[PDB]
Amino acid sequence: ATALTEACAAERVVRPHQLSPAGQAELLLRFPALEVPLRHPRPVLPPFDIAAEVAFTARIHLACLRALGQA
Amino acid sequence: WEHRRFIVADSRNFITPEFPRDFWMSPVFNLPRETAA
Repeated sequence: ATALTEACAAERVVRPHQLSPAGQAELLLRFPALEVPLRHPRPVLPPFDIAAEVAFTARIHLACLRALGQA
Repeated sequence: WEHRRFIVADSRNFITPEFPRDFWMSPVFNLPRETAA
């Protein structure tokens, strides 16, 4: 929680996906727990978000609506 | 006792509703994968 803010505060970037790959690879060397939310194609949750759970229940709600109206 | 009229529930009892022509072109039966909701 200290590094993920200061690495974005030094670059004036609001979201850590927009960080430069020179800066992104520096966090991977110190902190190897950040592999999955940084180097994954299609995560089932939106990474580095706060309503990421709250998005998830809202996506199943949509998928169950279109399951009705098409059928 | 009790007396009443009586209509038999046979499986040939159907019902014919009428749809408007622009009914199925409604913005709820046609949803995208990602809405604003």
